[PDB]
Amino acid sequence: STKELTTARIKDISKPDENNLQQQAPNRISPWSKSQKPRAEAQDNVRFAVKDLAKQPRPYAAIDLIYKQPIRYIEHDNVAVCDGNGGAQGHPKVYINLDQNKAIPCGYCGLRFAQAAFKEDIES
Amino acid sequence: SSKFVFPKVVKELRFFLSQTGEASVPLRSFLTKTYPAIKKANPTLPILIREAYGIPPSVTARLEKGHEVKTNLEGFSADQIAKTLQSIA
Amino acid sequence: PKIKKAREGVTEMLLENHPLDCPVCDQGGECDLQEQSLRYGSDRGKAIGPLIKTSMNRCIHCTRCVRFLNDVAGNSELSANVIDLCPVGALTSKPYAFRARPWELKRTETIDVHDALGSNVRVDTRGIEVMRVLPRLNDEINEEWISDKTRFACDGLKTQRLTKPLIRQGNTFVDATWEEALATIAEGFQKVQPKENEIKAIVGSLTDLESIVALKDLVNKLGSENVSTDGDATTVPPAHGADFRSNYIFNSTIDNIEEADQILLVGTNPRHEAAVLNARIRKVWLRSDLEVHHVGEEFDSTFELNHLGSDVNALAKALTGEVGKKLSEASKPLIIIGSGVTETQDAEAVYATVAKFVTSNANIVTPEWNGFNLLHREASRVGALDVGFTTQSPEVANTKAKFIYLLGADEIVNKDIPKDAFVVYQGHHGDLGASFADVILPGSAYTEKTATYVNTEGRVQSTRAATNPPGVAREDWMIIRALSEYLGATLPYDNLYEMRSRLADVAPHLLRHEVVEPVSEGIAKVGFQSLVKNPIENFYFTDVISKSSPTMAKCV
Amino acid sequence: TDLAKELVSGAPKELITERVARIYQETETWKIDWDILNKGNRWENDLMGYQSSSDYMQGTILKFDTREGAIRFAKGQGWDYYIQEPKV
Amino acid sequence: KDFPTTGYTEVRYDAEKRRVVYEPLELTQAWRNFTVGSSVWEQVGDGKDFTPESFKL
Amino acid sequence: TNPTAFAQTTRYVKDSTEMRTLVLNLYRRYLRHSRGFVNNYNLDIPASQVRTKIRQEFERQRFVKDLPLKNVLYMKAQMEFQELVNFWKQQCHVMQYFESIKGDSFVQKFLKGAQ
Ligand code: SF4
Ligand code: SF4
Ligand SMILES: [K+]
Ligand SMILES: [Zn+2]
Repeated sequence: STKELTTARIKDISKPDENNLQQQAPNRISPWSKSQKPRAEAQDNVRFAVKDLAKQPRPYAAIDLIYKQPIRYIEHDNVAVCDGNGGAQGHPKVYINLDQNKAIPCGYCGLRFAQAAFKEDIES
Repeated sequence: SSKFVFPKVVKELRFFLSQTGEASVPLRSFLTKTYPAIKKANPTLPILIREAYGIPPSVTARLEKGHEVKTNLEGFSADQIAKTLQSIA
Repeated sequence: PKIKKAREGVTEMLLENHPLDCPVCDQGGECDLQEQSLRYGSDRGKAIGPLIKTSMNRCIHCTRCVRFLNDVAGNSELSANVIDLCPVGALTSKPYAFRARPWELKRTETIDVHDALGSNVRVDTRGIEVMRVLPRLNDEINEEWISDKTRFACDGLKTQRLTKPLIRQGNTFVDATWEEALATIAEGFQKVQPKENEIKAIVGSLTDLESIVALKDLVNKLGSENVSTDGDATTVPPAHGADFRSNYIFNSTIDNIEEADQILLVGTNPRHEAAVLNARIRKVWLRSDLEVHHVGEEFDSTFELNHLGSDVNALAKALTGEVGKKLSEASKPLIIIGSGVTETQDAEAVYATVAKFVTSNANIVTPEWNGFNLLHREASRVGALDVGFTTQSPEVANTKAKFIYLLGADEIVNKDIPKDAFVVYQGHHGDLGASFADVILPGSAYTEKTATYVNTEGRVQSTRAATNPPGVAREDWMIIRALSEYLGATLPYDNLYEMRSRLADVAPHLLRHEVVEPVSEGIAKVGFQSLVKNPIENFYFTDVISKSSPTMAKCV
Repeated sequence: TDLAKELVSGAPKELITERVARIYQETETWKIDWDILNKGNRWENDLMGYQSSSDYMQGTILKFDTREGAIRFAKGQGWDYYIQEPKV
Repeated sequence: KDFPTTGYTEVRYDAEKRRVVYEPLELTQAWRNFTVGSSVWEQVGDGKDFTPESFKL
Repeated sequence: TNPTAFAQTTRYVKDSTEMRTLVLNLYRRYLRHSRGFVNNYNLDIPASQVRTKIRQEFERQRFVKDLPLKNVLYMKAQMEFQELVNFWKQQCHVMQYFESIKGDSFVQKFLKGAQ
């Protein structure tokens, strides 16, 4: 509605639609970066006059497929090891210190972790 | 005194000389001692002094309507400087 | 040989628990761990602020993030220097994070304009955007330190920019060409027909000297003399006066502070007025027998002072008591007058009181030392005084001018701008000074221009261009000559060299780049004969770029 | 130095007059590069955001060895230039 | 070394002239210079001598 | 190996006077082929026009002084003669050679963008 489409936000107040061709992505309306040019603005160009908007490339936004994934938990330890969760075809191994009391994402995958005790506190 | 209070044409006075060397010996003397006389009597006439390293003495004043006439004072005495500045107006 | 194992030993030890974060490191391309684990090593095998993106996971320690804090800086105006000191990416800058890589950035050597020090800095750009500013070494002025204000106001040039001419039609500016803008000024110029004192010109803190000189010629050919900066000097002519250079310059310069004994703070907050020099005093204050006395509004400092009080009458008993006796005893005494003096009601009392103590002794002024100095805070005041761009009559400052042409001027709230006057603002931001305007002419950011600036020590430092001006903006002075043809007051300057040619007639020091022409001991004493509350509210709202900077919005 | 070698280098007329070359020192050797153009040095392409340019000397840097060697070259080609003395 | 890598002019076809004409250089994307992040340290030293002893003082 | 038509050995001439006579003959050689350049390249300008442009070319740079730089200017001008007479340059290059080309006040340059 000419307000969120051209503004960057953490989430979307409205429920997105897969069939709206003015959204930034099928699964998200507002862009996920301050410098990212809104899709509604870009499609208002000379070269989209006769080109069909339906067939244009609209990959699903990354910043949503991660937040659907439930947060991983660690039991009786304060170091989280993540190396892509795929074997030797992943990101370099990183160790995540769990001293802080919230969900700390991985360096590359974006996966979030926790401890055994703070499982009830972080989920709040 | 005499002709020290310059007329209303004189709206900017610039004094350029060398800090070191011997060429700017006389120009320093004239401005060092005679400065207070014009200054108090000509309250709205700026007295600009911009020093340099070895450049010859040079004094040029700005008239009305943004006009200046270049004047040189290289090698004069300590009293003939006043004479040269009298002739501007 | 045997020695090489030492490099292969320390290198192996450091890379033991180190994270494998090189692709995701903010400064992964220039850390002195990689470049020193290659040449010398083997081959096989919380948060502290909204400014420093701390990650101690990447530390190698050495406590250089600790040793510097308790030595130089000591809620710290200089804590951002820790970013440039830690070699590894343990402490990286937050505003710049994840935005650029060192192998791509183009570097230019230029100067700061936020304060009157004009410290040498290095700017790392990317095309038509400035990414980060880093300090470039200069022992004469700064020596590797720049305050958080300078290096975190970079993004202030990416918003609020004036990119087009603007014209007022009602109460809202509209987008209008340069042809109409240069005519709407001249069209309305003769509608009101200003008289000799009905034309006013105000020069801002960030206005360069080429515009300052070139504006006078345009002003003079239209017959006006209501020209000065956007200060609040109660005395209409400057109390020090633009007559002699020594009246308003750091005759000692910065490289003559570490060899001082007694320092006088004439109503100033050096922590908030010059951060680079504030630590310089703190560095001396640690090992030396330095004695500094506070005369002015009370404040909080990294170091204690020989505090006296808060009033002017505190200084009356200073130069005659033991406070001024040590000034006589000092082989190289220091007197510093801040930019907050001329603003005060008793500014005239300041110069007569002190210069009487500088015309009395002889050890203060030696063939190698000058005990009296000024500490201004703007980068255009000294340039104004060295060119005589100031008025010399209270009557002229009282005129209800019909045509006020602003040139970078912002602090004009206490300036009585008549409501009916014709106000034209030329600048590079939309801020306080912009609202008052009628026809706006976009200028240039200091990085986008070759502007010759003069610092508070009298040093003439220019700038090398980094990026083109945004939108259709032009150079600062080029508008004035362009505006000259539209008023019949055309200036004979047709290229930037000729603008420097005009500076030759102004003074000989203006054409000496990085060269300071001092005041001779045989004349500076004559300039002494002429004489015979902290000025800053918000540290992060001082100049135009800081106010419009999204980063400083995290400093409040 | 006295030779008008610009008639044999084939360089365009604009290099002799309208361009300025800086002789700087980044820590043991000196370099020459041309100062940026007033306008048209870098404009954002409206298609894909490419950093377009009309300056053909933007990518050129000459690595020299000694200061006087660089000055000899600049005078030989008839180039306008200025020298930036590094800070000690 | 002073000759720019992109040259001074490039050609195109101008329909009105009905011929292929030279024109001043224009780049939609300028040649990005990545030498700025070069090595600031020393890489290689003197090395090990191999001069045959018959060709020494 | 057999050198091509209108070839000369590249020689470092060590006389001021000999270079003067070499150039003078060369200028006549261009004028002798004035008719050919029109017919070979199908130029739109008549024979007198080419001679006028050739004269504008030769008049332009007659005041050079350095003999070491005299030979270089004579060497390359020989190549221009050899390329043109042997009909080596394409038609378009000659047409554009003669088709190349007062300034404007500061206000005019300030408004549009100058340089
Ligand atoms: S500091 Fe250097 S070695 Fe350590 S993770 Fe960052 S780039 Fe890699
Ligand atoms: S300065 Fe950097 S390397 Fe040194 S102790 Fe601090 S974080 Fe570790
Ligand atoms: K670092
Ligand atoms: Zn991971």
